[PDB]
Amino acid sequence: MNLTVNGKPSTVDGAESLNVTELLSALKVAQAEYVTVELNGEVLEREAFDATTVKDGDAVEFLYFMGGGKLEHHHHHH
Repeated sequence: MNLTVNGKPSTVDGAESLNVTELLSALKVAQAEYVTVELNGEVLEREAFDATTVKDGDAVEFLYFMGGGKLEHHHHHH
């Protein structure tokens, strides 16, 4: 189904109806409880991801905000 992601006229091969939650998993966000995204401009609330089902011919805007300038620890152990 066709989805304009952040101005990108792209399409996810097939995909039989996906809600905003499934769009978050499709694009794969790590902070599922802190993710901030909108669709066609309208921003989703912490609990609006599930109920809002998305379909062909829509626009999901996925923000990559925040990050960090120092995360060096590395899970190395012998």
